[PDB]
Amino acid sequence: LQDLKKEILDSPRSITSNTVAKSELQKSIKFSGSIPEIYLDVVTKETIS
Amino acid sequence: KLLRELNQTSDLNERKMLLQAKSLWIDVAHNTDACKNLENEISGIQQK
Repeated sequence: LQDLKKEILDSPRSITSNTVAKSELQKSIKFSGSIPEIYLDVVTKETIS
Repeated sequence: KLLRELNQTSDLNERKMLLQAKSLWIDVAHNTDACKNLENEISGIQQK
């Protein structure tokens, strides 16, 4: 059980719906300003238009 | 965290497991050397 636990410890122990898209939009923003997170959230969560 | 404590305890537990396995191996070695001594004694008796 100890050796099995050692391999289990190697395995990670204890939402991100649009985190990657919002992060990539934030990195390439070409804007020196506040850029509030609400704007990024509304832009990256359209899903319709 | 309890599992990390279990790992800390298990280091000593595996050390104890190695010590007990070493004791069993030395018991096996004692049995084997005594068997070799009995084989030497039976070889001497067979030579006689």
